Amino acid sequence: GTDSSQGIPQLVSNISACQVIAEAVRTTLGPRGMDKLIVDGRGKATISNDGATILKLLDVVHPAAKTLVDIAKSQDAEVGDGTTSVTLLAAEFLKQVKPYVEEGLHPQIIIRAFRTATQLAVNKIKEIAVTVKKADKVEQRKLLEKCAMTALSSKLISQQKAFFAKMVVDAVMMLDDLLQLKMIGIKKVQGGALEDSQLVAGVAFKKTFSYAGFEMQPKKYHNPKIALLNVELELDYQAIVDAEWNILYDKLEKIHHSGAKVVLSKLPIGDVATQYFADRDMFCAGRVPEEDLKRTMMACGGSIQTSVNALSADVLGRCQVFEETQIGGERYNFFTGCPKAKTCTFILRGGAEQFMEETERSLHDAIMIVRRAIKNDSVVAGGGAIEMELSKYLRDYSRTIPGKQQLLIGAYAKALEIIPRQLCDNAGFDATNILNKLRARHAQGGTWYGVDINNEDIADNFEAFVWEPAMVRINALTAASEAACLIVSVDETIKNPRS
Amino acid sequence: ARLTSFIGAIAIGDLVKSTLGPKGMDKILLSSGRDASLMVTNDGATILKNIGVDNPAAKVLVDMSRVQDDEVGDGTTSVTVLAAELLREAESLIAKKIHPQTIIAGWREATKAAREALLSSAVDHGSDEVKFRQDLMNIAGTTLSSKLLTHHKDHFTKLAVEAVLRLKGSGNLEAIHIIKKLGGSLADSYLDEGFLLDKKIGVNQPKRIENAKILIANTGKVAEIEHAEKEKMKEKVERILKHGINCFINRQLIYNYPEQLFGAAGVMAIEHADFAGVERLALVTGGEIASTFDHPELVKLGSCKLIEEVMIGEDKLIHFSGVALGEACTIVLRGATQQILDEAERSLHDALCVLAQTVKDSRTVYGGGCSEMLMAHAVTQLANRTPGKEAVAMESYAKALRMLPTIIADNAGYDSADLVAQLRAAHSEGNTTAGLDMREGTIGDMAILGITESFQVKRQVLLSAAEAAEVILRVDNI
Amino acid sequence: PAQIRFSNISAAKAVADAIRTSLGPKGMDKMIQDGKGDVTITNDGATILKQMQVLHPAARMLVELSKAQDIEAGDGTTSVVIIAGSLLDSCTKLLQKGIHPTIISESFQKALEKGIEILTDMSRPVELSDRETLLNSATTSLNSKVVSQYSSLLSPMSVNAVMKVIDPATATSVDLRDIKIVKKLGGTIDDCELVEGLVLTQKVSNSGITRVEKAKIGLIQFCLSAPEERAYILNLVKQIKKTGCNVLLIQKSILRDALSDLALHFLNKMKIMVIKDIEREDIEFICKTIGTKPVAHIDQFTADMLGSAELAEEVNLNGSGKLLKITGCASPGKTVTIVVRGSNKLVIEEAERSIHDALCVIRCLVKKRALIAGGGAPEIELALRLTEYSRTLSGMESYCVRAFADAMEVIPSTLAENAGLNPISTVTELRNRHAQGEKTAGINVRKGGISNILEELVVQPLLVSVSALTLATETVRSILKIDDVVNTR
Amino acid sequence: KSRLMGLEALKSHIMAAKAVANTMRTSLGPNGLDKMMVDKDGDVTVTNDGATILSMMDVDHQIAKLMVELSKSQDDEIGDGTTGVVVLAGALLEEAEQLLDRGIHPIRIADGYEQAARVAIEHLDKISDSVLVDIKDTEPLIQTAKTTLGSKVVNSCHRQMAEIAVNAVLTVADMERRDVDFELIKVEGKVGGRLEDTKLIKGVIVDKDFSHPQMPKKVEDAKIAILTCPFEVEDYKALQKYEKEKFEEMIQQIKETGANLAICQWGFDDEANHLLLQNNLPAVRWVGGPEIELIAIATGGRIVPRFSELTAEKLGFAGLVQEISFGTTKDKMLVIEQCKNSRAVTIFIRGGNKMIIEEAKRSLHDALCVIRNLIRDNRVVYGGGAAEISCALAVSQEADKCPTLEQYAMRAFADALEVIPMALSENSGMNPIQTMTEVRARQVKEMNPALGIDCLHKGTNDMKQQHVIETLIGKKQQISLATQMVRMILKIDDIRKPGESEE
Repeated sequence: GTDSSQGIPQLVSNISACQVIAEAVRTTLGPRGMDKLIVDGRGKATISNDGATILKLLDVVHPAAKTLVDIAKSQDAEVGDGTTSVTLLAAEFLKQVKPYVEEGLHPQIIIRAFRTATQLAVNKIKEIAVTVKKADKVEQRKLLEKCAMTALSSKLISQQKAFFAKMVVDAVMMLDDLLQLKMIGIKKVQGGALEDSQLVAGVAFKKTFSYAGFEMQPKKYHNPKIALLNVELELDYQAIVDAEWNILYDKLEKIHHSGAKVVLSKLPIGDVATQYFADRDMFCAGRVPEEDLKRTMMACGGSIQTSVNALSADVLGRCQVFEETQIGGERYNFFTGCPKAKTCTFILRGGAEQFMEETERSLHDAIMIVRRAIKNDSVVAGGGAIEMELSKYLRDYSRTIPGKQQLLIGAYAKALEIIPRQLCDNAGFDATNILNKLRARHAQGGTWYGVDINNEDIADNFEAFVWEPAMVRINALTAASEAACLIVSVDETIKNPRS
Repeated sequence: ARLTSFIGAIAIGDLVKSTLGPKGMDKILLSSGRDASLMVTNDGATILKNIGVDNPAAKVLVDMSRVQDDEVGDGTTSVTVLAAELLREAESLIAKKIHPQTIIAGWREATKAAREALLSSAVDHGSDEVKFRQDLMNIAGTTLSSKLLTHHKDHFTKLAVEAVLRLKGSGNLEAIHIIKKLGGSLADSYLDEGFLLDKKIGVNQPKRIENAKILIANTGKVAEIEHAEKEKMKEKVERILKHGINCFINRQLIYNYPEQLFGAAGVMAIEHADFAGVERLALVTGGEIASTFDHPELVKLGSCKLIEEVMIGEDKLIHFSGVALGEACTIVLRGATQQILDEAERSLHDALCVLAQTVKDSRTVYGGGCSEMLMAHAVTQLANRTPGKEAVAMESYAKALRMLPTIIADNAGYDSADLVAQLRAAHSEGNTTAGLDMREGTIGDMAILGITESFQVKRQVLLSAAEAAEVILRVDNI
Repeated sequence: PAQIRFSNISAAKAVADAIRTSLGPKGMDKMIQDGKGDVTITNDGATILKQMQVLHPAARMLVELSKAQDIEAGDGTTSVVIIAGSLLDSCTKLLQKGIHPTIISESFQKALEKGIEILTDMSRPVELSDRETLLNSATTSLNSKVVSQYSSLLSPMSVNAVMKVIDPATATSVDLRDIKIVKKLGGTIDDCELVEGLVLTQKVSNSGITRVEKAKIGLIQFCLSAPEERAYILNLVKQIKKTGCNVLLIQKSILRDALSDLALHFLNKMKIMVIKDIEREDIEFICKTIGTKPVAHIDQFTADMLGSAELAEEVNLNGSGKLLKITGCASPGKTVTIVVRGSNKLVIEEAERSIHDALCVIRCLVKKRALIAGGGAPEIELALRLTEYSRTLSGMESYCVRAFADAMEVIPSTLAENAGLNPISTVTELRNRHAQGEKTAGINVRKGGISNILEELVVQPLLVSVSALTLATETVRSILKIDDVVNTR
Repeated sequence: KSRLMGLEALKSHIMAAKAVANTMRTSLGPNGLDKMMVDKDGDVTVTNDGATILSMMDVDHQIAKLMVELSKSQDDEIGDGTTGVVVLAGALLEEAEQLLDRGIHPIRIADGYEQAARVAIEHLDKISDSVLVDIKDTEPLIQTAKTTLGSKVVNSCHRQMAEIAVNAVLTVADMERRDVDFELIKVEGKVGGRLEDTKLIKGVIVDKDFSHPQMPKKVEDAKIAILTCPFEVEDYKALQKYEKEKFEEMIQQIKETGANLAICQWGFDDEANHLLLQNNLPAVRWVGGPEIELIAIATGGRIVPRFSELTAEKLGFAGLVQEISFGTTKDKMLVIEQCKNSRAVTIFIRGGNKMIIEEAKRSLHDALCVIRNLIRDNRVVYGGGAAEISCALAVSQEADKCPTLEQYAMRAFADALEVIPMALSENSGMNPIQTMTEVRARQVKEMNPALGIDCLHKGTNDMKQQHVIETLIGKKQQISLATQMVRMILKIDDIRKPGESEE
């Protein structure tokens, strides 16, 4: 029994509410973060390590938690990953500014101090930003392959990650039109070694009963394209059989007349009737995913149909080649060879099943890292080195400024320091030694000494090619400061119910 | 009220169950909270003595174990465990609606067969046949079970084998004698001829005396009759100079004016020893006990020949040698704790009591529980013969005889459900010489390994356990 | 059976882990307000265990372990509790796995003798001719105190007290028994001296002579009694006049007036020593010193009760301390002399206490004439070697000896915990450094770091560790075998 | 109020999950105590295979739901010994909790278990004393199928049953691709019969009715239909004109086409079939749906239910000429065995017990994995816990020359593998500690790695003479898919349960 709706209880309730929603995403920071399991309630088990994938599927009841989770929603729309860092940083801002509020300091003062400290930090990040573009990254691209190597370095996967690094730089370079996660999929293939993987120039889909009809299709074809149909194909009591027989006749004749090589649909085709819909005289497909729907229309270009003898201009129009091959033994769909090719799909040929999780954790950011190292060149180091340099700068800026903001900017300083402290705690090392030995040579030797994720000792992430984008960090700590001062500026929450 | 009698007796038998056999685990005799501090003990005999027993039916089992206690020494735990196991067997037969008197009669005629089947395997040892040594050293060692004194165990068997030439009249247990001090170990005991009290006149009292005729003293206008009583006790010290004695037992307290006047007359007055040693002083040296000593004037004293008092190695190490009946072979160890005081005395009493039973009758049966299995199989074969409900009452009498080598295997840490059953099956054809070895935990030839036990304790266990069973089974109320 | 054995396990583990944080010199002090007004500010766990309100018997056995370790070696008093508690804690997995406690007991005995023989040959032997290693053990023991300035004042004195009488006790080792100790208020600390014979600190003032070469000793304990007993006082002092004694001690055992002026004037007419209320535990060793017989009986006085002496004076030693020094007895001087003189009270208690610690460490260095590198190193060594031994071992013992090994690792980890280091990681790197390097790798608590402690000079004599392991294993064995309690005698 | 989180979450799930393992650890081994299965509806059966136990049980905690989800993703991999994955799950989780007592982070425990598994599988390859020539191994395949049947009296008919198994893996032996597919389903279990009547028929005997209930069944000709043709007084006179029409157009279209034994799946009047019988050709009414592939493979054809596509090379097809009374007291069933070989092959079981039906389908599928693992990768390991003790010794040996805290995972790993010979010895009614450590001492004194736990209560602990044989794929998949899920459970900390209204 505790009632808290007066002003200092209002802000205390608000910051406890941000602390609990921060603890809801605390462990997921970093590449090897701890997984959180939630359900829908009916038995849809979702194990996640992402932040917004957790946060959207999470519940949120509190006012202040709802007015920070909107900033969290805003941060995933940029690149995705990083929503935990901004929320954890703003929560640590609030927890470090905590003892100053109930001791009797004004929220507008600490908001103004947060704003001035943010302007100082966004100044100081710009001077230490280093471009790395013309140091052989697109021509003699191997150093940009080197940061492609930063996903799975010095592991047993690293020998195959040489091929994966070459293919991820190819999966970026051959398609760079401000690439997305949509344009590059990964496809799991059971069986074989992990070195036998591939990156195909087109779509790739396993065929099931309701998926696609029959093999021996025109693979080596000059212009194989797609009918995208939304009507089924499958099969008074004397006046209802002849109409169905006639409909079978005209839907058979549609394949000859329209000239569609593979008809595509969201409707089941019978593989128990395999030769019976090879008696459609051509290939067909049904029950289609939306990535197949885009990447064979926005990239290949198969037209969409409506009626009984629906002919169009792009059911055998310009695509390069068809393929249907036993990739790992199982024959897959390939409407490869796209004339608008923002479509190159990764083919995870390998033995174990849970290595799909390994690749969708480790190469799903490697596409982001490589396409960002092409997209941004003014980059900085990672591993909490950048927050440590800004914390040193603002620790100096605090004590070199008279007035009450000196205690607050230092509160702005130490609140940065949970960014690597949560990292090593997600790694497993002691945070205290890995922070003190960091800060000593950080305040004596140089800047870009950072926290290594592998051996858990202080290394030089600038020389390990761990590049963090300067603009991404700028927007990250800007949003952290904004979500900080929004909750700090909030005192009253007027309810006014129904009844 | 017949069920709670079984419960009270079963609890008493359980409080010696985990101390059964020489792998027994010790219990705690914590007590009244004044100075109760601790007591660890492997001896289950002293466990029940320090039990404040509440149920009066369990008091009957306690005193039956007390009857077993002064008989041979060790054997209280086996009798109590066997009787409580018989009662746990009998209460299962009572719930099957059998009259207790039929169970009592079945106990009786089963115990007769179990008594004679011990006699069927009555093997006699060669110490009383061909004058061997080690065969009786085996029973002298296993009566020293759950103890420590194995170094001078050969000295214990020396006091055994010198008893059959020197300390038996009829297997005399009065010529034995044990004392000890502290500081040292198992390697301090040796042959002594009596108690440990010294010359007391001081630096002037010499060591060797001539002849110790020895008995008990008495003691040592109102003030003038007090001086007259002083004159009478001074008349006594004149009457003792004309004796010619050289030692005397001084059972009542005495200060220096009687004392120096005794010793100047040549009277060594030994101040109030424990009467058990004065028993050896009474005949084994030969000096009796009285209260007054007026009427012994030259003839009615004690009679001995030599008593000497030396001082060796931090003790009052007096070697009372040269007595007229030189049989009081005294053990003087210098043990470790206070526990060895009663332990060495009572364990030599327990050992040399059944060793006196062997110099009466040296038949023995193999220990380790195979004799229990033989009596079990013997009463099981008689159970398969007779009709009536009493054939059931024999079978449970078998079962307690299965539980006695079980518990010995149980407190050994080993499994006991298999090789006790394997021993029961193997005893039916692979005849009586097989048995359970507890030290190595297997089935072996007990006659080859020599783990035997005196017949005069096995018959006393197997008879008195059923005797305790038939008493408390026949009682139903209060 | 198991439900009470587990209770013994839990109670002994609770009484062991209550002092587990106090292990090592960085072990923090305690504060519990249990009892009727107890303030327990002390970093040493022996006096913590001596004030513990202990009700369980198995918990009381671990308190007995502390005094047993104090009597045997004096050092490792908390270690014999912490090792025992860890072994009784590790016995719970062996109990719940299915091993009967007798097998656990005998396997612990096998691991105990294996650990003893592994410890005793991985050491360095020190010799009685070596007096420099005695000063080395003194710098490990007598220093890091307030007698750090009195260490040069006190250590070679007791070293020379053993050099005088290298006494034949427990294989010519140091007993409590060199040449008699005293202690005296007032004066300064450097007024200690290595006496040769009996010294009395109690006050005698005789204007008459008490300074005789052939001085006699009468051990008359018989004080005066009131009435008749006046004539008895007269008769006693007639016997003392027939004696001729001048340095007789006199006790107040019978009554409280010991030499009143009827007896006192007749005993300053022959000028005797008058010292009353001789301290009762030192009385029997004064009897073992002189040779005069402990006889309060005034008529049992004889010519062989003439206690022998060579020089007896009520002499103002160190200027003003009128003490009674005696040499030339039959066996003059029993215990171990450090005359603790000093004006302050802390230099009276602490010099004597540190000399007792020096006594317990020099008797530890010659009962067993070896020495190991302390500070968690031999526990890690035993945990490695017994793990290899249990890997070679067969039967159900193969876990228990392994369970003997891991419970050995609580002494470094607590030493890692009390020193502020992360315990499990430092134990792991200590084990890995020891497995490919040396035995002497340990945790320097005096500087707070994992290093080679034989360079950093925190070593201990071997019999401390061997006695702690043996006593802890014996008590663990007995509490394992304890399986029943019964009240109401 | 209350909110369970943090490391206390990881404590609570493990004692949850190992409790499920504590249910299954008594089912390990062929001497394991096999176990009932009672539905919410009220049905009752007995099963020994742990995969059916975990699948048809309904759990409450989400960690156990994860466990049965992942172990059903192991049934396609092995299907045999999926109990041991759950047992090792509980074992590694208990040892991980023991490491969590000393303060090690569970991520370090997880990848330390991973490094210990990388010791484990490779040492399993080191101790792999397999016989790789097991292709024409018809004589040791008796011993291969012997231990699968060892819990019952099926060994007394293993001269029939194991030889059925070796002929089954002979007939499915695609010598290059080495797989049972969805068509090669090897079961026809006649509920009712005896031990030997489970025997050798590579054909189709389904419970469908006759053409005519007193028809001469001798249809030797492969000219056999299967129809997609349903039934779809001037009403009945027009329908009877459609009926004699359906005769003289469907059957005459058949006379143009060749679809003769017209096994219709739907309504029909048998007097047209009786007039076919006077013309001496059969036609069955109201037959079952999805058996067209099983019938049609009996010379080599495939599914042909069509009017017109069933031609003379894709007929309804028939296996081997034999005429036994299928229904003795039942209706005598279809003789679809006359002509040639069945690749999608299916065997005659007449097991009267649901236990012997359940084992002769799924242990035959487990043969179809491990005798697939006599062709796909012919690598066998001598089981019975010997693989686990040999592996655990080298895991403890590799836990010596490594300098990290991760070492304490590997020593926690190897002892966890010791639960496998313990539960073998516990379910066989012996001392679980002493037997396993005596076998471990016998292995550290004698370097044979085929010394295991005597589960069969035969002569010695040597698994050579008793041939307790698993495959190396079945061992490696087991250990790897126990480690890949112990890491999964250890990586999951906060189950914020939806709809469980967190106040």
